[PDB]
Amino acid sequence: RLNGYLPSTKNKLLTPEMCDEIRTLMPTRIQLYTEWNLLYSLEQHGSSLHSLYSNVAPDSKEFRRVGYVLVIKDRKNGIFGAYSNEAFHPNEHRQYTGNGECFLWKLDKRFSGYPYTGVNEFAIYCTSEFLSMGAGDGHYGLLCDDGLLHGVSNPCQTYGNEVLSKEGKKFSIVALEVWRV
Amino acid sequence: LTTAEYLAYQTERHVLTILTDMSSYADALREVSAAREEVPGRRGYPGYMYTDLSTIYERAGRVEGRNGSITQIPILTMPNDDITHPIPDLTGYITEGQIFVDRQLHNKGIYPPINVLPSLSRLMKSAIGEGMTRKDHGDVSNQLYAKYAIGKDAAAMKAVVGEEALSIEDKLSLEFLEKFEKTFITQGAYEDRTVFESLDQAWSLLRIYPKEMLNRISPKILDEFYDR
Amino acid sequence: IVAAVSPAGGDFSDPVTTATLGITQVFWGLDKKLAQRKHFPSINTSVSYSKYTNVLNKFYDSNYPEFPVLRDRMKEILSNAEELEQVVQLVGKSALSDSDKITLDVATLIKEDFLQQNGYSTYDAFCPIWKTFDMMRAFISYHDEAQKAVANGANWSKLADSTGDVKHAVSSSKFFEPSRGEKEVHGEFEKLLSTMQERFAESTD
Amino acid sequence: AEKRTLIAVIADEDTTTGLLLAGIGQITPETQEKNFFVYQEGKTTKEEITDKFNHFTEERDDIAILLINQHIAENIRARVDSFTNAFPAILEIPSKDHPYDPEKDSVLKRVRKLF
Amino acid sequence: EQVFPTRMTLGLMKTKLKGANQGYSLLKRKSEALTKRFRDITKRIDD
Repeated sequence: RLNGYLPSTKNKLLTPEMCDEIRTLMPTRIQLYTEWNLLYSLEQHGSSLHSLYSNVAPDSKEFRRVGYVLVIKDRKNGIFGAYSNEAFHPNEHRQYTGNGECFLWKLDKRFSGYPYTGVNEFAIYCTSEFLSMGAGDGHYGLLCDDGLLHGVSNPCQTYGNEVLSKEGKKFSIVALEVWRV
Repeated sequence: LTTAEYLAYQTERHVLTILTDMSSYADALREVSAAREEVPGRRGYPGYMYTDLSTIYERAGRVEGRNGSITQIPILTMPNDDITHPIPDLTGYITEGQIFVDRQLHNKGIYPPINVLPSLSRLMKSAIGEGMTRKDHGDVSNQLYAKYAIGKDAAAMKAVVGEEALSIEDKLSLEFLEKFEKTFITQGAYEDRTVFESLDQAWSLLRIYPKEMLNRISPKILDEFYDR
Repeated sequence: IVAAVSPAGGDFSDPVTTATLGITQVFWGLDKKLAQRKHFPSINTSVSYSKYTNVLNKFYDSNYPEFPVLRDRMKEILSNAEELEQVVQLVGKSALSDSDKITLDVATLIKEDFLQQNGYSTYDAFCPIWKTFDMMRAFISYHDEAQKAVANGANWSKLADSTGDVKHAVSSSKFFEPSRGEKEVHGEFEKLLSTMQERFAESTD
Repeated sequence: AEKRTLIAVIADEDTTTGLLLAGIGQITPETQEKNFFVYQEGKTTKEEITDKFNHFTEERDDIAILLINQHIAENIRARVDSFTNAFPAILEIPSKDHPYDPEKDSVLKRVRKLF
Repeated sequence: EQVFPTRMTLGLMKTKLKGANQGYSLLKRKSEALTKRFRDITKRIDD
């Protein structure tokens, strides 16, 4: 019923109350063991997408049942993100690599969520130029630039989610953290 | 030069003068003294070009009493891309620093095709500062110069030792080099930027590296501006 | 006027060449190496230049908007290939990424197919503007498709085996003699481009 | 370069028996000859050991790792260190009840120098 | 201290000098990296 962190003397990190709140929604057997690990950050790992992908090595042998959490703060302190069960890494265009159990959310001091729906499986995608979440008609549910500078979020059939960013159609990034569980 | 000097030192106007060529001036000068029977000097040029070139250049600089000023940006053209030629040698001797223009960058479509490694300005230290500009100019200049120099050799070694053997520093510098070339230097023919905007873009490029690693930058500036 | 300076031994030490360069707008230098190898058009693409590129865009956009960017991309490709070659010799082509080999082979293909041409075969005597445009599009599209395919993770060695067919196709594209339809040739080139996209897509599987 | 497909051993009786029951040394049906030899301490002459080594190295290139006990390899020390081609692997191991032998390993001997 | 071609061949020799410097530095660094990786192989094979 508690969580821990592993940062290193940087300006901004994530809060324990936020992780306790998010712990509510994710597959069982994952909420049980609770020791979160800071796999990558924007402050003390540069601002390069290639650096992000290199840092997040798909090392699933020790535990293939590991939750991957991406938390992003928009231009005006609007926090949100998504939960993924597979490590991010560019792939061949064949298929979206993703289990039909991921979800999005808009967090605040006011949690929300949008669990995956069986309508389709779209835009669980990963490539050297972008990393976007569920999509369909209209742009992707979530999007981060190759340069980690601007992003896009819109409703999608894969999640039926609302618009997450404070600047809905497009916005800019100010700080990003990634967590492994 | 005479009209510019009149304006500057009898109307107190900060004036800037350009010439756009001096090699053709050197040709016109060799032509004279051949009408006269003065034997040719080094490379066929008249020997005494030093005196007259000094006369051309050294009518510059601020003055004690008058509030006016003046500045010069002569443009040379090395014949076969060698600094050993007398004209560039003398010009460097008389003037402060130089600005280069690489052929390779121009081939790659970089505009303005300027290479910064050989460039230099000796009076920078009196140019930047507080009030006259922001406080972080002198540090970002050195940081960017050092990182560009590192990135060039990192790109050189990439082909010989693969990419994985390269340190994390090497990969970051390799990415930064390309980003810098394609965005910062690359400027549209009609894109006008203030110094503040250029500083902001330089900060954006610097944000590639982790905050700690930017050793050459003072901790104060890092704390003040690295945010966001 | 189209002057024709004559080499005076040294490449450019002679003063006549210096004076001509001081005024002449377009210059088409000479390359010793290509001449030694019977690559008859020996224009050195490292020193030659032309200052009418800036103005010709006004005519280009009216008929062919893509010449400027495509030409710049080709020149960048050639410059990158030559600079890489500068160092590859001192060591050897062993520690090279897939993109490096792609760039090297594309540069070789362009240099041996695009640039080279003999002014004696009927299909090669005169190359119209449109044909040059289409054949240029073919090469650059091929290169960018290969780069995109490898970037997303793949071994170019395996891919090259499948690509050999389309590589031969683009290498032989020049043999389409002009003066047949002047527009049917464009349709043929478009069909070739579409089939190249299809073949890469299916083989990329 | 996968012509060397087998593994030879020049070791004592018990080690060879354990090796065979595990099974790497194959009685070559193609040659009807075994590339594995059971060493008899004091009975097998050094000439026979050198002959089998020469077979496995030059003639029977079907062997990749030419294993031998450190004590046994000591008797052929000159032969052991005379052949320094890395394409065929040569590994030295302690003999029965013989502890680890650092000086008996030519590769390790060379490692200690120029270090 | 060589065969002496005196026919305005300066550029060729300067190019040779630059190539020599580049190759020297590159091979120096390659040797550094290879020795660094050689040390660990030695240690691990010993153990």
